[PDB]
Amino acid sequence: ENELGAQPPLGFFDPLGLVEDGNQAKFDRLRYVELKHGRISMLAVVGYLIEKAGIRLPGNISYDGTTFADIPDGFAALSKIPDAGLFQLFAFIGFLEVFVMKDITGGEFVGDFRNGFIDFGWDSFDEETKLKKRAIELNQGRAAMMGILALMVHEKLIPLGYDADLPIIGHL
Amino acid sequence: ENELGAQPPLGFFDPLGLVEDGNQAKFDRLRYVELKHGRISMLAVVGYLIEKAGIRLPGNISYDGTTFADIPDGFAALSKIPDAGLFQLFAFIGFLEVFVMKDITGGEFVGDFRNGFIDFGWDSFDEETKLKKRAIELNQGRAAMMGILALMVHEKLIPLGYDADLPIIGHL
Amino acid sequence: ENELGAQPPLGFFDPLGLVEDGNQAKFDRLRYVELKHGRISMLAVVGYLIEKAGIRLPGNISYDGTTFADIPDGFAALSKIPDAGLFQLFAFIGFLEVFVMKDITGGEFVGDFRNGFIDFGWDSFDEETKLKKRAIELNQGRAAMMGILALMVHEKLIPLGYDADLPIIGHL
Amino acid sequence: ENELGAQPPLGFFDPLGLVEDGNQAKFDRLRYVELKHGRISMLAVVGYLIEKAGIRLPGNISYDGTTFADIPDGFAALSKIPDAGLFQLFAFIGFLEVFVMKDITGGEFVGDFRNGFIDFGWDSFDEETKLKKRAIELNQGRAAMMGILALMVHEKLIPLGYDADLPIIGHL
Amino acid sequence: AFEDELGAQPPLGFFDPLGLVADGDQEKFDRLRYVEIKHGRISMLAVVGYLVQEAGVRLPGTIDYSGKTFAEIPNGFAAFKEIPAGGLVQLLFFIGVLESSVMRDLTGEAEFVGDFRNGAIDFGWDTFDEETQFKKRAIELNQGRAAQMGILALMVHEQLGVSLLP
Ligand code: CLA
Ligand code: KC2
Ligand code: KC2
Ligand code: KC2
Ligand code: KC2
Repeated sequence: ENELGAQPPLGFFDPLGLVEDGNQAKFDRLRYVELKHGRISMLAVVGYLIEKAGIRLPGNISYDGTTFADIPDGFAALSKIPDAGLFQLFAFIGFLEVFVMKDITGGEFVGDFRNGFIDFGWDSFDEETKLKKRAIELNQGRAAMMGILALMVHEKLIPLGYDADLPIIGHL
Repeated sequence: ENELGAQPPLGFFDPLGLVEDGNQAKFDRLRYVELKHGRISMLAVVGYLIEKAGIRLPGNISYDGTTFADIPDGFAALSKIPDAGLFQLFAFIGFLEVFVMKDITGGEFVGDFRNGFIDFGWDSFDEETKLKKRAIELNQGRAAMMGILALMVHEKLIPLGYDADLPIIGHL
Repeated sequence: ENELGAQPPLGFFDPLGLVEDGNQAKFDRLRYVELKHGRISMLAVVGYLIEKAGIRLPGNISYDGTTFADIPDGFAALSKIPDAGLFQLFAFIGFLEVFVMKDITGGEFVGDFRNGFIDFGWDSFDEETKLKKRAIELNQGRAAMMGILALMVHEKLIPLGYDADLPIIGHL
Repeated sequence: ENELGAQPPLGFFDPLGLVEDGNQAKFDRLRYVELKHGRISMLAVVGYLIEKAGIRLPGNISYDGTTFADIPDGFAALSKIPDAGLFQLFAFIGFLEVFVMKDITGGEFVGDFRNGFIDFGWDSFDEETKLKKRAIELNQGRAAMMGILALMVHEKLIPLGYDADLPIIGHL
Repeated sequence: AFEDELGAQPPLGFFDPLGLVADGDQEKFDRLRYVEIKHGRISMLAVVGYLVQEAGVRLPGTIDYSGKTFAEIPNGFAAFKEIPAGGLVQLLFFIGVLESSVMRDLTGEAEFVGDFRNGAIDFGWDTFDEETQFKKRAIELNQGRAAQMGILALMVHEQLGVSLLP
């Protein structure tokens, strides 16, 4: 729990010293802050790659004649969703976030009690269940958090990432 | 036994007082009724969602010359199966119900000895294969039992559900 | 490894005799005989089902110019395989058969050291991997061994079975 | 560690004599040498089979205008990958190889802490994940290491193997 | 705190006008000193690289198989326009191998921050006494600090259009 996320090459890495003080709480806070940023960023780059590869759904998203094909890839997408779609995102994802399914308290050592079936194994593998798999998911987030800072600041110049791979790949 | 089923955010929820006996024996039977309406309504909503997606088989269903596309979506479908087809549901399901493979003897901890393959079984995770996964299937049933009472009443007042979704979705 | 196969609603069912000898050494051999006829009949019936469904491969089988569609459905298929292909069935299967990866000779509880999704060795359910799933496959063989005695006599009329189903299904 | 690999019908089989030193420290190194040549040859033969079945990707590979169909089957494929692609092989594989994830160096029983279907570390059977499934993969390499010595010599005089198989298969 | 450290020397002495290491944190200081030596080692190669390219000295022959030669490639930021795209990826990547796999403390036996010998390459560091060992570290730091302002000039002045070179 403490010894987690500090595997090689960097080890424990508090460069500026913001967990230089003590408590479990602000290390508790910043961990599940980091994990939830991890979990969200990982599905957002996999959400990015499956959008930008041309994998869509046929049919209109509403009465508008807005298809899923008419919704373009990239950052015009989430904005050009119709509003009543986004308020039904905030209803469901909202209820799923706070309330249904995925408890969020203070970062409770988030266990969520599901995972699979034969997989969580304490009583079988005390270094596979935590300290490796629980370490990688942190880092796969640490890649993907650095993927979306990437994903925005690339697309801030005109070609996006399907468009950015037909023209220029070089920097400004 | 007891110590299963509902859960957060309800726990033991018998608010009208139908089971407040203090007797397990009446609670045993109504549990396995709920398991069965659990299991049936679950395969009827996913049956409903796959029938409503236009997911059909090719070819005629008989020498009546009814294709699988001819049989309409919704409540009419099971009703206008040819009668000799409805006997053969009965002949097979009825054998499958009352004695073979599923035996419902008397409502008995229908355990049926179909326990996944590795997954979700004893001599592994304690929390999961019972007191959670045994609880979810029941609550999965609890969603789908309410899904059909909906679905029937959605079909009762309007046409079928795909014809409920191209026109009005608001109430009467 | 003695209490194999039969079960409710039969139990030990040896209605004619030749097995109630009081010695299991003959019961020993016939049990593994039932397993192997089990294993062969089960993949022959599903082979019969997948051949009949129109599921074939593209292309010619050989320099003969016989496609995978050219070989008829039903009994005549194995007989009019070109002879050199039947030698290579004999070369590969017989090396796999009398010798190894399967090694059958001596004939009981070879076990083959091979499990399914390799689920169900041991240190799991000791009641599901032994006495039950061991019992189904043999009983699954019991259905499929009956399926072929049928199937050959169904084909014996003078068509194949898809040409038994488009015309008459009633008895002679 | 010592009882591993070969098996019926050979057992320990060192016929010319290089390894019967009485000291396992050299037997140690050559074992993990055989594992890695095992692992590489097995993905190269199935790479060779999937490349030859006509299973390619759509689109050009690069600015060159080389499609995935343009790159010929067989030996010449890896040689005429454009140079900057061969570095990005050397980039990513060489990062993945020496240390980082697969960590090979030192060169014996690295173990890599990866399971198949998270199946089979331990705390199941102790007879198949050690001494059998660990034995097959090495032997699976023993087939595939011979498969490429073949494959190169099959390609050496003859064209690519799909053009070995439409003309003559017999020896020179 | 760190007034007696390396790089504190005449005429300025200990010099931290921002008070960045005024808290006395060794680990913060060890980072900054490592960050200071690292830019310095780059800038010392960067100015000599800039001056020898501006003198016209090139590697012989072609940079790729398409016939693009080194002599066509100018000095400065305009070099990156004519270095081919496969070249610019490796120049970025191979230095990242030096960042990841080579130029760091791999073994943990470094006597200080920026000691990258790793028990592998040593040209006789222990043949200097402790005052010469301190002196050669003080030269490398201050040749480093000089070149950081030196290369920062030579990059700003290429963009200004006002040359500092004859
Ligand atoms: C920060 C340092 C730096 C950077 C970014 C560059 C960048 C570049 N140089 Mg360059 N160069 C440098 C220093 C540098 N140089 C130095 C110090 C010299 C003097 C020897 C040169 C001499 C030089 C020539 C003669 C040419 C270039 C050219 C080029 C360009 C094409 C790449 C190439 O062929 O490089 C070639 C690089 C070199 C010949 C020398 C680089 C030496 C590096 C700095 C070694 C440092 C790391 C090393 C591995 C440390 C290990 C020690 C440890 C093991 C103990 C590219 C823009 C070419 C061009 O087109 O110019 C416009 C060209 O022809 N360079
Ligand atoms: C978080 C995933 C998600 C869930 C779990 C979920 C559940 C339900 C449920 C029942 C439980 C109903 C009954 C329902 C009904 C409608 N949803 Mg839906 N819904 C999902 C999310 C979105 C988004 C993004 C959009 C959307 C839409 C519609 C429209 C058509 C309106 C119209 O065209 O008139 C209708 C009727 C689109 C929209 O709002 O269009 C303006 C649109 O963008 N939904 N939705
Ligand atoms: C419970 C699922 C189920 C099972 C286990 C099962 C087994 C068999 C077997 C045993 C191996 C045979 C030989 C067989 C043959 C036929 N089935 Mg099938 N069958 C199943 C379900 C249905 C339904 C639901 C229908 C149906 C039909 C037909 C017709 C043509 C009749 C005709 O054209 O007159 C024929 C010949 C349709 C029908 O009866 O039409 C009047 C119709 O709705 N079946 N069926
Ligand atoms: C037991 C499954 C099985 C295995 C393990 C196996 C292995 C190999 C290998 C070794 C890797 C080669 C190189 C090879 C090549 C050919 N096989 Mg194949 N083969 C399998 C089975 C069959 C059947 C069942 C037939 C068949 C044929 C051909 C023909 C064309 C000959 C021709 O056109 O004259 C050629 C060239 C057909 C045939 O012999 O036609 C007369 C035919 O029925 N094979 N086969
Ligand atoms: C080891 C597997 C592998 C990894 C991990 C990886 C990573 C990345 C990343 C990092 C995320 C980017 C951004 C990227 C982009 C490009 N890759 Mg890709 N790449 C992979 C392998 C190959 C091969 C094997 C080739 C190749 C190519 C290209 C070309 C077009 C260049 C051009 O047209 O000039 C572009 C733009 C081809 C090529 O170099 O053409 C000369 C070629 O053969 N790649 N690649």
